[PDB]
Amino acid sequence: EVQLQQSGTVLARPGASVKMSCEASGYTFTNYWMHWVKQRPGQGLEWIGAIYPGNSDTSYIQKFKGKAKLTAVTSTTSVYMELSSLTNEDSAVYYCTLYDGYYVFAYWGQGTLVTVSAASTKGPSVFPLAPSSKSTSGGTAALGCLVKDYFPEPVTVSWNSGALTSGVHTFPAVLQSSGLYSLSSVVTVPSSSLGTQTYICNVNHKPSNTKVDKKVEPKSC
Amino acid sequence: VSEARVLEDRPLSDKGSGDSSQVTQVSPQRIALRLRPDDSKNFSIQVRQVEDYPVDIYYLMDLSYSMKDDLWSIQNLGTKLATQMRKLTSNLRIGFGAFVDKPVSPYMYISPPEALENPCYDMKTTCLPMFGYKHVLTLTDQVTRFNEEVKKQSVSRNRDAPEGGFDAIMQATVCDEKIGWRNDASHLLVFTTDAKTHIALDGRLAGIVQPNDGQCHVGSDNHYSASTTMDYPSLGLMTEKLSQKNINLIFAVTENVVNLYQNYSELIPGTTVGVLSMDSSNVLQLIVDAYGKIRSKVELEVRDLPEELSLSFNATCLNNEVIPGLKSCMGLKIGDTVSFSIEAKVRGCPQEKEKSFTIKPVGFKDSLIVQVTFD
Amino acid sequence: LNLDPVQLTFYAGPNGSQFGFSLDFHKDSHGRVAIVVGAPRTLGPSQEETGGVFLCPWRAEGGQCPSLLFDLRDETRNVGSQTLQTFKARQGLGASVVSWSDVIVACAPWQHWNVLEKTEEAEKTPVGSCFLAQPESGRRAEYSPCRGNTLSRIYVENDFSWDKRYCEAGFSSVVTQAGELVLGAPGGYYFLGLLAQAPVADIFSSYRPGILLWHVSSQSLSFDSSNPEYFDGYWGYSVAVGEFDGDLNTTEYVVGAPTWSWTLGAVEILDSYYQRLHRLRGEQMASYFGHSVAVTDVNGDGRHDLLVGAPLYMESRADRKLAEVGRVYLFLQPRGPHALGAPSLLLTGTQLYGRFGSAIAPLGDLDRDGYNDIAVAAPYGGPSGRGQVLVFLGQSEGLRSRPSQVLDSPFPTGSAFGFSLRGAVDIDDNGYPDLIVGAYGANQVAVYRAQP
Amino acid sequence: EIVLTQSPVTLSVTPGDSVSLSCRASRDISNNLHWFQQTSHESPRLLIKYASQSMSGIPSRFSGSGSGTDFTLSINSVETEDFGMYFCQQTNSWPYTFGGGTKLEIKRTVAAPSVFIFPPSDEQLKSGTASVVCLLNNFYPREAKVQWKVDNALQSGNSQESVTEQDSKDSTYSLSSTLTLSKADYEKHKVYACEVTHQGLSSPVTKSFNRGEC
Ligand SMILES: [Ca+2]
Ligand SMILES: [Ca+2]
Ligand SMILES: [Ca+2]
Ligand SMILES: [Ca+2]
Ligand SMILES: [Ca+2]
Ligand SMILES: [Ca+2]
Ligand SMILES: [Mg+2]
Repeated sequence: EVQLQQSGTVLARPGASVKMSCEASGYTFTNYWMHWVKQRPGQGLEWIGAIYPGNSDTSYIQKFKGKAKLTAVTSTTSVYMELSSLTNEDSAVYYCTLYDGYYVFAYWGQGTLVTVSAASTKGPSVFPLAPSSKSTSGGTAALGCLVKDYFPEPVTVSWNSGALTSGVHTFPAVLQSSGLYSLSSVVTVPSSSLGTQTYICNVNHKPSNTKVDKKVEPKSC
Repeated sequence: VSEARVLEDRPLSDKGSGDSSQVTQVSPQRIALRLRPDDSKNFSIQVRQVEDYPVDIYYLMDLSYSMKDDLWSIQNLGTKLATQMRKLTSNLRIGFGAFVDKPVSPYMYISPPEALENPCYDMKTTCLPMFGYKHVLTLTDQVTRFNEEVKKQSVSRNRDAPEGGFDAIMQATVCDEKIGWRNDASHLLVFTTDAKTHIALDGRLAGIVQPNDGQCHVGSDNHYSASTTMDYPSLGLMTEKLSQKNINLIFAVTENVVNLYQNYSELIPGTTVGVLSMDSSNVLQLIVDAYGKIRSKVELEVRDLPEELSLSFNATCLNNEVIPGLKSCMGLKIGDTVSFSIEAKVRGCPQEKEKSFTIKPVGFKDSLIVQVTFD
Repeated sequence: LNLDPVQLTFYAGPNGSQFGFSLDFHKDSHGRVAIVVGAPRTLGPSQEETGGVFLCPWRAEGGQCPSLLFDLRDETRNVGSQTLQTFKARQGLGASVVSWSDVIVACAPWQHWNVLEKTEEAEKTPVGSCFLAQPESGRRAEYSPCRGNTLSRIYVENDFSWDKRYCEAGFSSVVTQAGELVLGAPGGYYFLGLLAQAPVADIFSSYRPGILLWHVSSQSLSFDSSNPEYFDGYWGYSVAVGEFDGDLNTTEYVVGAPTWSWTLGAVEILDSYYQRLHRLRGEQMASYFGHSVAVTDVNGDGRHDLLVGAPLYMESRADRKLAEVGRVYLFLQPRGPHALGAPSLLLTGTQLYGRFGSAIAPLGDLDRDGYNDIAVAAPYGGPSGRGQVLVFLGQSEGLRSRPSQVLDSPFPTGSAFGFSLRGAVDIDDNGYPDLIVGAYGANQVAVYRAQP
Repeated sequence: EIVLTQSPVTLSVTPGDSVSLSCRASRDISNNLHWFQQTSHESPRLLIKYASQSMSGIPSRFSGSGSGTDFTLSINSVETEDFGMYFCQQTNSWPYTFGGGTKLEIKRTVAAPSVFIFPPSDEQLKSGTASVVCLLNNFYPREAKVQWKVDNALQSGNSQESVTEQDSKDSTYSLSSTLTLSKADYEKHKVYACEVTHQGLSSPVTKSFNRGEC
């Protein structure tokens, strides 16, 4: 059973370099070419090149000649890809893929995410969204927490320690021009609950060991 | 007077199943033909294609790089082939053989040094080193062996489009003890390919000028030994060997070469052409249709006819189809017994006061041996 | 008719060398005609088969010849970032030999050539090569028109357009009377085939020893094609030169493509610019129509005729359904723009697998009766299968359908007696043109002399 | 290289309907065209190899077809597990290329965006930046065009438009666009309307929502 095991997510900085591995197990390592594919988030898949672990011969896609560099270590049966002169176009998920006896790429690594933001690990500054009490003679009540200027992903937002599992819309983080992420997490709630039960968002940032629980309450009530 | 005395006349059989080697598909089986100088005597032959006659299906597969998808479709062929060929025969033996092309430049990728053990080096994949013809499975009735052997087959890769398929046909035909061709059986050589084929004098592009001698060169390694030192066969030599070994060649070829292999099958008696899919997915029905189509035609052939003797045939096909000048009867089915009114004419009185020739249908060992005596 | 099969002059070469595979006549500056013999399996300097050429002076006894020396060392050159390397192992030097006025063109069709620049390369492949030699002056040259420095991935990008990597230039060769060396390269353009023409003087002047990849200025190559009728046609398997358009100031090339249009076979007439004037199509699939081509005036009307060999042609018989006997097609040139239509005569073999039409030698006026004659070889013909050469005399209406003489192989079986033929030249200078037959399986060359 | 052009770029199909995804190669890649599925719970999964050969363990609703330059991937009854991205891939010539991709959406009935407006809280107002959030909740299709109207003027730039993935039970989207500006640009103006302009909205189509800065 051919299994491809890659390294984990690796944050990087522009102009720097990142080296990701792919432990190949389930087949004779030096015989077969190892192929690398790049997929930018939300875009299609782009072939990078292949590496022959036998003679460490490599052939890239002209788009990646010089940028990506493939090396193999047949002692541990690992292939290493090193991206040089990183830009923001290099922030993608890189897969090592292998073909089977039918020459289709049926075996893929789980993917190595690369991030080239160049921003120090900052904690989230959660801000309440203050559901307007004026928007009462109408639809339901919408309240949320504005988690702004944190790094890196992700931020685990849970409302009232997981009590609010319905109407929770944690939006995907948006990379700002400052290099940090700012996601929002809104909750739709019955307007009759505005004042009865207070809702608290449990913003949990795994890096920086930040766990902040902000209280949301209407304004001019 | 000139007479045609019948020596061996066994009646035609009804079923080819059971105790074989007693299944007579031609009657009579021997005739004594006394001919005074410059005379002519007529005799008749009946050729029935019996039912449930044992079949040998040697699957000769192009294993070039374009056929890596086809190995996914052949992986259960042999069990499906045994199920579909079970209504057509009670004794089925199937074998497998593979060809790519002569493993020599400019057909074989010769550089980099890694492209000799892996011709798919520039495709960034891995295939087998290039072979010309390898025998894989001797014709066996254990049809699961076909699956076991095709699951462990891999393709190779060569440079040019024509393949070394006729080399493989010659070797699968003349290495009859290595292939496993039974004597009392139908010999279906299923030749699958998706490309043009190399013919004689093509090997000169590799430096190979020695003509194909038509001898067996598959050794114990099960590989064609003379692939790199002997030229490709011509249609003449390959047709002669297919006729000598009673082999019905089946061109299972893709639509891009269907016309080429039909124009070839016009020049090779006993051959049919089926349209193969780009992944060999219709090869079971192709083999079944081509077996029904090969047995839908009785074509006579004369072996070792003396020069002083000429023959004229009046094919008595379907009840009222007396077709003069024809030594063939198309549009038949398994079980139909056709007749041929043959007439042997002498041109003088040769020195040999007794000669002998044989008249047999194409693809069968059963023959009419005409012992011709010139008095 | 008057070739003497008794007094035979046998020239011999090294054993296993395929001596006699190709042969021409060489007229010295003094006019003494020698025999150029190619032996593509002669052992080189390291006991590797590299091929060789033997310049056999005419002696009525025959025997062994002195080899004509060429550079047989694999060369390697770094020109910029590229390593250029030629491979002489099994290059087949002498697989075709043609002799112009004082130049002997010896071609090595299966000479390999690679270009290493980086981890990438140009796919070592038989580009071919022709070795030019002035044996009386000692001057040597070379002409490899299909060497390049383009890398494999560039050809994969272009969909293998203008891919001269497998040319095998010098597979067939011919020198026009003006002095242009026309090379057949049946593997050129990814086995479509091409012609390479360059003047011999411009090859000798443009050749620098040590330089591996150069370009003759006056060199002219054929054109690639996307027409699938030309795929794997092996255009350039055989080449000839004649006069087939009336204008006697230009030379017409006669190129055989024996697998043209799905192994049907063709022979195309062209001009010096490779524009197809006429195309003769094969009569039968896989008959190798265009394996050999000869250009002679067999009916004495001044207009060159075309003889095409189809050595694998199958005729109709009774004990054999289709009998591979071989066939030669005669195309008489009529007074007209092209007018070259159906073959005016069909010469067919009689021996099964005799390969009748593998060689067709214009013998010149063998019996000096006004009409040029023709020798067709069945290298495996005759009732014994050892090889025949059949002499067909020209007449007022083409050739004679019956051979005026058959030359049976004086060598054992497998000699391929007749695989190479050469006539029209008078070695012993008795006024009648002689015939030089090459049996490369016997590693010998038989010299038949025409009697008065 | 061999360019594989997929059509359509996106495709909305009701769960249970039939789909036909197309791929068109720059040149002949006979059947060397494979189909990958990627709904982001794993690496790209190969569904159909060599343009008609279903892989082992692939549901029988996926069918491949096509040869030469035109290839098709047919799904009989798209399940909720089939909605994702589908890439055709050629292994005919190196370099091996993929298609642009084809997303499969769920295609429920059009819904109206439940628009909202959030003023910057006092906590964020302490810092020198203020972001107003305009929330479009549970709408379909995703093709909305939100514009910020500051003092009845178009506001180019300073927008995020973070759209959520298509919901699970009721397959609607949800959008949140934020206007990032300093406290100077915040207290400088007084009108912060949010134009929506979604097709799911009746007349007036432009549902410009306001909060009444007080
Ligand atoms: Ca295929
Ligand atoms: Ca080939
Ligand atoms: Ca002219
Ligand atoms: Ca003439
Ligand atoms: Ca004459
Ligand atoms: Ca003479
Ligand atoms: Mg092929």
